Amino acid sequence: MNFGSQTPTIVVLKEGTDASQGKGQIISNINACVAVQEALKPTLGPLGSDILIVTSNQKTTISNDGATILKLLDVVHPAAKTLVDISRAQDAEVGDGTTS
Amino acid sequence: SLQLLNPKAESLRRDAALKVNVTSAEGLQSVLETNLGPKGTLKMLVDGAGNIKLTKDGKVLLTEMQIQSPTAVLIARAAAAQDEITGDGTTTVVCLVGELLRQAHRFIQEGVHPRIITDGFEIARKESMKFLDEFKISKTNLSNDREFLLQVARSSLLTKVDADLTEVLTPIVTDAVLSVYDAQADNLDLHMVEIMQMQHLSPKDTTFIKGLVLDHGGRHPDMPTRVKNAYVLILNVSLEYEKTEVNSGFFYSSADQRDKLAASERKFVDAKLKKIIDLKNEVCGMDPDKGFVIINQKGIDPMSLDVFAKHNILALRRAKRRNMERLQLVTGGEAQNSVEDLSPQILGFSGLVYQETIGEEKFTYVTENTDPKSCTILIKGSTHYALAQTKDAVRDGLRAVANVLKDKNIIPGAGAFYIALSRYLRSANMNKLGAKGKTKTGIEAFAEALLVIPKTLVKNSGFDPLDVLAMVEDELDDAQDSDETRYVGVDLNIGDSCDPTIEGIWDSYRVLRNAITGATGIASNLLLCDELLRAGRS
Amino acid sequence: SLQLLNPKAESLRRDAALKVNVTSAEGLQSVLETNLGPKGTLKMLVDGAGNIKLTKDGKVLLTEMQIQSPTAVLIARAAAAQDEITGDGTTTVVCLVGELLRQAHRFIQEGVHPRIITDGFEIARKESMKFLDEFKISKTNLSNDREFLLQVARS
Amino acid sequence: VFMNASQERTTGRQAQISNITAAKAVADVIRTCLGPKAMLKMLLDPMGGLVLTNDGHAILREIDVAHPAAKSMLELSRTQDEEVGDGTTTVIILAGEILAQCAPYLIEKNIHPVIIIQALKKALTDALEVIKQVSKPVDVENDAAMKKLIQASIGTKYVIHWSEKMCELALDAVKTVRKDFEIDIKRYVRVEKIPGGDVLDSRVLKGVLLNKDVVHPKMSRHIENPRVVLLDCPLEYKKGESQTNIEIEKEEDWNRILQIEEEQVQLMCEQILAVRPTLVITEKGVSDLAQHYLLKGGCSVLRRVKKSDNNRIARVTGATIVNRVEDLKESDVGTNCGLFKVEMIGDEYFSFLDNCKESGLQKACTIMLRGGSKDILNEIDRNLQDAMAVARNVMLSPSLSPGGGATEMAVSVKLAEKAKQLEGIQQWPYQAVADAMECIPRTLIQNAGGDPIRLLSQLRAKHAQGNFTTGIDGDKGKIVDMVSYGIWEPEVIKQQSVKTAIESACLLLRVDDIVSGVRK
Amino acid sequence: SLRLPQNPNAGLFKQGYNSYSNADGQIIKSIAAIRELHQMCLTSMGPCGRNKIIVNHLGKIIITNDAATMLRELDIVHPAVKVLVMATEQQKIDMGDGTNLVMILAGELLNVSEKLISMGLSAVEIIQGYNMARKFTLKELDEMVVGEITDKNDKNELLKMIKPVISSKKYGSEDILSELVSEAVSHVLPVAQQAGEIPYFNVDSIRVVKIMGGSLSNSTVIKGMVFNREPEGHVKSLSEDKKHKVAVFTCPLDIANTETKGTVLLHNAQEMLDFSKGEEKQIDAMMKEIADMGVECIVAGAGVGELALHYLNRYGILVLKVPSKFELRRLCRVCGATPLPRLGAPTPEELGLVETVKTMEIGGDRVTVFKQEQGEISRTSTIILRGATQNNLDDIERAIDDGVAAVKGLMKPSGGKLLPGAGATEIELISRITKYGERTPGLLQLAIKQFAVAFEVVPRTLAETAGLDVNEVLPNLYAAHNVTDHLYKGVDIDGESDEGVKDIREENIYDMLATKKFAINVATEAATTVLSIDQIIMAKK
Amino acid sequence: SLRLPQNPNAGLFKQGYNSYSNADGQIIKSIAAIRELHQMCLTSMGPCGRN
Ligand SMILES: Nc1ncnc2c1ncn2[C@@H]1O[C@H](COP(=O)(O)OP(=O)(O)O)[C@@H](O)[C@H]1O
Ligand SMILES: Nc1ncnc2c1ncn2[C@@H]1O[C@H](COP(=O)(O)OP(=O)(O)O)[C@@H](O)[C@H]1O
Ligand SMILES: Nc1ncnc2c1ncn2[C@@H]1O[C@H](COP(=O)(O)OP(=O)(O)O)[C@@H](O)[C@H]1O
Ligand SMILES: Nc1ncnc2c1ncn2[C@@H]1O[C@H](COP(=O)(O)OP(=O)(O)O)[C@@H](O)[C@H]1O
Ligand SMILES: Nc1ncnc2c1ncn2[C@@H]1O[C@H](COP(=O)(O)OP(=O)(O)O)[C@@H](O)[C@H]1O
Ligand SMILES: [Mg+2]
Ligand SMILES: [Mg+2]
Ligand SMILES: [Mg+2]
Ligand SMILES: [Mg+2]
Ligand SMILES: [Mg+2]
Repeated sequence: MNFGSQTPTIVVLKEGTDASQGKGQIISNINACVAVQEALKPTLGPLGSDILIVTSNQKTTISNDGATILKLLDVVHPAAKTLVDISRAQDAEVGDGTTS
Repeated sequence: SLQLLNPKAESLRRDAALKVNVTSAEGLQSVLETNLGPKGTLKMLVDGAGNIKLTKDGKVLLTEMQIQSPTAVLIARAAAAQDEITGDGTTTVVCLVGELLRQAHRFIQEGVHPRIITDGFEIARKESMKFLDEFKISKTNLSNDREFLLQVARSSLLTKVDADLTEVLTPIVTDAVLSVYDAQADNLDLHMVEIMQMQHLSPKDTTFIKGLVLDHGGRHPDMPTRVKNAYVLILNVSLEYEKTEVNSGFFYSSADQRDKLAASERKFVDAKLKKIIDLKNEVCGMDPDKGFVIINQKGIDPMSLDVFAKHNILALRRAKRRNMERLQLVTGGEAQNSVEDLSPQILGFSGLVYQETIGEEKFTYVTENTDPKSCTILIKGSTHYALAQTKDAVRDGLRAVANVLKDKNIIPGAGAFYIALSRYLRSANMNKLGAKGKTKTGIEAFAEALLVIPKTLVKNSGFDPLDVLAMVEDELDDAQDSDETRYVGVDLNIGDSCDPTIEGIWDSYRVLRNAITGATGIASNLLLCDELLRAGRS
Repeated sequence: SLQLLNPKAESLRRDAALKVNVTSAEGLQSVLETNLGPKGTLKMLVDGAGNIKLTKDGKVLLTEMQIQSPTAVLIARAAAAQDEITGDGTTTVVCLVGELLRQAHRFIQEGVHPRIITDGFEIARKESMKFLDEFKISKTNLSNDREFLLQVARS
Repeated sequence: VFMNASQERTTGRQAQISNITAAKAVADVIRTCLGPKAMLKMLLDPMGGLVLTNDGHAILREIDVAHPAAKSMLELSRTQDEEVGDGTTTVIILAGEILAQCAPYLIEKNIHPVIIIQALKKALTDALEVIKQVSKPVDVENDAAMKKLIQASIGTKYVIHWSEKMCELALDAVKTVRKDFEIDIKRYVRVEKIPGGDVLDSRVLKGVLLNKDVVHPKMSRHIENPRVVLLDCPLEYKKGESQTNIEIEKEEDWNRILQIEEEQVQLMCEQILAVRPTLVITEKGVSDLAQHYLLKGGCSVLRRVKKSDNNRIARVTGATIVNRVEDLKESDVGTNCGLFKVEMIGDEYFSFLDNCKESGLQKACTIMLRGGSKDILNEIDRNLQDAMAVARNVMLSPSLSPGGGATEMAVSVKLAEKAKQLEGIQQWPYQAVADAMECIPRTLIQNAGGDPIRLLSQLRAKHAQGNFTTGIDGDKGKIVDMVSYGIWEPEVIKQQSVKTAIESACLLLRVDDIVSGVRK
Repeated sequence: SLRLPQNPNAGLFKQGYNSYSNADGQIIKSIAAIRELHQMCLTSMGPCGRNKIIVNHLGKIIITNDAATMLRELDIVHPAVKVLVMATEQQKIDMGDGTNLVMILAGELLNVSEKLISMGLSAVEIIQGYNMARKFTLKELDEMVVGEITDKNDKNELLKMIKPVISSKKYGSEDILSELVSEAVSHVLPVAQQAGEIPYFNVDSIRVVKIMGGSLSNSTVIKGMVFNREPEGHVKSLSEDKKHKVAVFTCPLDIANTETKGTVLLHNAQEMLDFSKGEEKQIDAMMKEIADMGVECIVAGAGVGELALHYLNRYGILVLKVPSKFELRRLCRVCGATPLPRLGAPTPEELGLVETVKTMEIGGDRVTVFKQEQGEISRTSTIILRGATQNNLDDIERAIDDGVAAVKGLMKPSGGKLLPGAGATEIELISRITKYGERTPGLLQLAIKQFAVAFEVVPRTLAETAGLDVNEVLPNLYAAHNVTDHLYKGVDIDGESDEGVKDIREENIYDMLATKKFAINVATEAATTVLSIDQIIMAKK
Repeated sequence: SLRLPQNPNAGLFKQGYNSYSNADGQIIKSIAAIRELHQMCLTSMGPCGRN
């Protein structure tokens, strides 16, 4: 009746699709934003420090505001892209307070 | 259910497990189908080593070719276990389980349960056991009919070898079996009858020797070759050196004391040789006419062989365990181990002892006994496979004829047993039986499966198997009304029925009994199994 | 003998070719017979592209699923010619061929030649036509009644 | 990186979902291996053998699952086999259902895995009460009822056709091992096998059965009254615990050293002949020089016998384990031996020792099996362990519970009725215990081809009104009371099934996460 | 006893084909495997549901707590799941409402039917059971209606319609987004004393223009549309003309060239001198006629040449490309003009009216605003969304698409009557079906009871997302229905939800009749297919 | 059609084992196999035989 020797079970999601349940993922998403937050922590204020970024194409780009710093760093994580979207939205609407 | 548990596994269930047991059964049946019968085909088996061994026995085919299927290994143990104790009926077990599965599988496809089908085989098997009591015939052993034993010996030997080997090897078995029967009526096959290999002129020159033959002879030239009257002596004591449990150095001090202590090696050996000389002094009369021979189970030192050579005493060393258990039966003497207590009563008797050598090996022949209680069958052969073919033929022939003397009954063969059970199971009233429900086809399945064996004999001859049973069926229809009890047969020479009572075709009693019992158990267990799987740590 | 002509060739002759023809027919029968009747089961032809399709006709099941065995290709081609001219009864063709080879092979194992076996099928086939033309019944379709067409369509 | 973990942590609800699915998968393998119409199972081990059986324990021994939750379910069969010896498949099939029924709630109604445990102990406490009430006592000395009690388990096996012989075979064997409380043990039950022969002529014979023959040919093959004496040391010359290292100086020393080797074996043989035994069974090997002078007195010498068989010979013949030969007396010599005889079988020789049959030490015996092949012997041998296991429970406990699922169905009805009066938070897991207890009957019905729907509906309608002994006939598939059906099982197997199944669920339900690949 | 015989039907179908039939255990394998994705739609259900981030293979990230948008991007290998996938898509394209109910019910019917198959009830009888239970469910929902609406014009009446739909997706924003959608529908519908005979409505009427930046409260309604495009030529007057006639040309403003390719042929230099002025006078004859009637705005779909743009700059005519063809016709609906691929001349009947056009930046980018006051509009509106992230505005668009899709679901049929929501009518159906199962004796009664148990997930899923105990508020809610007042009992979601009773009319939570009927039918048909199949045949990759 | 079933029920024995029946002219091949080395013996019998 069967076509062959054995029949391996189907994975519901595609092979290699990452997924997780519980409170661990939302903590990882929050910790991902805090990891991006720590880069812009000492930049805030008049006595703050600039950030030097060098992308894969080897073009130097120094900046103080968080609008173009986040544009240079191509963000993979969706939760960390939330800070990048509001920074460009704040840069597009007002133009101040992108780090705060 | 098994794939999420085990990451790697194989599983067949509810249709493939049934097809596997039937397909593997039909596959293994086709291998041994052509070998069954007298006109069957031979089968050689050559491994990577290059040796050759030729025989028609299904056990040799199964226990030499490695097999991977899980069904056939149970048929291999079943065919082997039935033959290992009985010595006959190997392919018959494979054909029954090979045919009973396919004959029941057609009704499993119809939708009948396997449980009630196997219930029909068991209650049908009990009817065959009741039929064996009425079908067998009593035979009294007090008559000592040698012609009856000759016909039984030709039943198995004609199947394995041709008529040229059967006619010359048949009375070799009959003379060996004629001495088995005695007043005690205790059968003894392994100790009494033996087989020994010897590359010689041809297979046709096999002869019977009433005494025990040995595969060794006299080492020294001056020791006598032929002895007329040789009184044997059994001694299991080892007459070479012994290392002596931790005993160490013969600490010698001076040079003269060195060889003085080396001479003590002979004193332990000479202490035992003197007892043999004291025994020879009692039987010293007629020393040129008579003789003396010593047979040891362990090795003899070459220093002591010159002692026996001077007194013209024949020496034989390193005998088997079985030969020491046979010298008392042949020569009539008694066994001895220690050299302290000797007597002339334990010495045997022999009428002729001579040696013949070929190439490097040398054989010692003993025969012309007064009242030999045992004997041997020295088989001659050309090639190694010729000895292996004669090994299986003599091994299966002695066990088949020996079982006739165990009981007081014998079963005629040539399909008479299977054809008789066919009419019995198909004509018996079912109300007498306790089986009801869907046991209608189980009686017909097992009754019809027995018919395939006697036509497999016809399939090797090339005739039409269905047409040569027409007159067989017509004979039994008139035989019951004619008031004449006769048993038909299947003669493959002319393609017509025959009578095994006058032709001499016979079969043992426990072969067909154990065959159906072993086959019904294996075939029933394979039918009830509905799932196959492999799992374990490796 | 065939290896001397072409070493890369193979051949099964007179016992292995018969088991292949019968086992392939019984294997095709055991899979495809379940769709016969109203209580039959539904098959999901899921190809590599993810296309899902429900059906019970043996024509479209064998068309999408390529056949590896050489015997079942001949049976699938018979179902194609059946579905082409008629459009119904493909499951009866594979069951009849599977059962005819099963019932015939039961007698080939008993030592009967295949020639006279097939001769009996043709005489039995011609005998069925002489039974079929008497078994049929004639009706008048000029009335164009709706009740007969509904129950015939419902079947 | 961090420690050897965190590959893929299955946490939260999905971890328990895999365990219920994994625990259910173990029962699905042997779902058809229950009831009188149960199917067999051939498992392929990787070494090269084969195991043909339907017992759930023997099936789960050979299988190997790479999952930690399913392995705890695997060990429950060893709990049942090494406690009673019957109902191993009943243990595995019931637990699966208990874990499965409790699952709906765990997955959806969010009852925490501890509240289910508290609900099950009260169900366990009530299960023993109704199982105690539903069971009826039975007389232990009634051989007519004992044969029908022993063959209840044989009916679910291949040898139901030979049930008339197996009950007589098992009953005689159990009474032999039974000591006059009534403690018995299967270590002396010899499982020696003989390939081939018919089952009808197979019979139990009082005594032992060796695989070896006598050494010397002149030994008596037929003795009327054997007198067995067990020896532990070998008859060879003992080298000693320390090296001898004899410094030989004179020529008359080496022949003396080889002569005392002959006299020491004479001294130990001559003191054995003070009592004049007929059969001397040595544990270790024997020498060629010593056997002759034991034959001069009339003894019989054998090869090395493993002491597992000598301990059986000590209880059969009444002899004691003796190593020091100088302290050999007449009181410790075995006696009252029935008969000695050696049969010829092509496999190997076989020496028979029969007993005179006429408190003291418990007597041993050897059960002869004459099967069709090797697998038939191993199949029948496990049936005797399953059949003889039933005979122990009736002696240790005179209670007798009804079979055919009537006992477990009685648990289902009372737990279902009492669940309404148990109003609270424990009501939902307490009511789910009855849903699994009515499945054993369901499994039996499903293997008969019956329909579980109307039969179980007809069962519950007649169980409250008709009687407490109602059940399903596995062969016919109709409702037949166990009183007229005449098949009964012990109550001890029902206790271990309910206890082991519920106690297994309490362990596995507490599993939160699964982390694989830590260390060895 | 080492290697198996390898299933001698291996001469049949290739190794890539996998059979997973029944008896082997297909139903047990399937109903279970899909419990993982059943919890996905269950957790994303209700007003407190959790949105799920789905990153496709291209990298376009989306975050939507529905079911149709999620399962479209999920590449699912399991075939039995895919029956539920496109069955949910049918709800999206047809009604645009009820994706999640469909998933939590079609899957729950398979989950709750574990008891029927495990007990040993026939699969054919289960299909007949749910079909007859489906018919009783459709007939019974008509009697529990108390929201028979006949006006369906005013804005306050839509508060019982749009706000329950918007309250599900992002519950925090109710009054703001409902004002945008309700004000959009009022601009879409025409001003009339009695508009009947099934007036036409389509989902393409209300469009969504996403602008980056700005709080959600600062949004506003625009009667026209807003394009991210650069005007050319001049600045507008913005109050001087008071109204502007807008011509929309399909073909570009250039000299009429043929489809077949040609070139310039000049036999002498006299034509060379006049060719420079001939092209200028050719367009001037066609461009001067357009300016006579006062067409103050021209829209050409294809690329406009520089020669045509130069003549229009001096007269002060607005130009616009609008390359896409779908959005070109929506501008015609605003002004009320027809497309004209011919140049011809402007006629008064075919030319529309537009009040004003003004250009500014809303989120930093310059855009063109076609807002008009006191003008006549017909089936056109837009909602300018202001948000912090593009990922959040994508969910607001689909929430508005589901909101206006419900308006299509109301006005297209003769009646889109309301029902009690918030776990009110679902528990009522459990009581109706429980009483219906006892009326018909037979073996199918077990299927009727288990069909009612599948409706239990709707109340408790709101309680599970609310952080409440299911075993307290759910059985307490049954005591409230004992006995109008008993029909308006529902599930409360608040810190004071220990009582478990909240009146529906205080906040006016309601659901549609046609949405639940189509959801129950597609859910039953989805479960009918999964329970009817027995064999599933795969293939390689 | 692209590939045969390659002799089903061949797992009864090992892959290395092969059968050679009298049919298919194999007994003629065994006579031809004798004929290979038999012709070597033709040049080696007699007084004019070649080593
Ligand atoms: N002269 C000042 N005195 C006190 N605080 C200041 C002064 N100038 C800037 N700040 C503070 O520094 C913070 C960061 O400003 P800055 O980083 O320069 O702007 P942005 O973050 O927009 O780039 C602001 O929050 C502001 O309150
Ligand atoms: N010359 C013969 N004529 C008729 N029947 C024969 C002859 N030789 C053998 N048979 C039949 O062949 C069967 C098988 O014989 P045998 O080779 O001894 O057993 P197995 O084939 O099982 O090893 C027997 O039942 C016997 O009756
Ligand atoms: N309702 C029914 N009851 C009994 N037999 C039926 C019924 N419907 C069809 N059959 C039988 O099934 C056979 C095949 O019919 P059908 O399934 O329509 O064709 P196919 O098997 O090619 O799909 C017919 O010969 C008919 O006898
Ligand atoms: N003849 C029978 N009819 C109905 N049920 C039976 C019958 N025999 C055994 N059973 C049921 O099968 C269960 C297991 O019995 P058995 O097969 O002896 O043990 P095991 O499961 O260890 O093989 C018992 O609980 C009993 O209720
Ligand atoms: N404030 C509230 N109080 C009570 N119930 C609410 C509230 N807001 C939303 N709900 C309920 O949440 C449910 C969400 O349903 P939803 O899945 O969005 O509907 P659909 O499946 O038709 O899209 C609605 O049925 C509604 O009754
Ligand atoms: Mg700043
Ligand atoms: Mg034979
Ligand atoms: Mg049809
Ligand atoms: Mg049991
Ligand atoms: Mg909604």
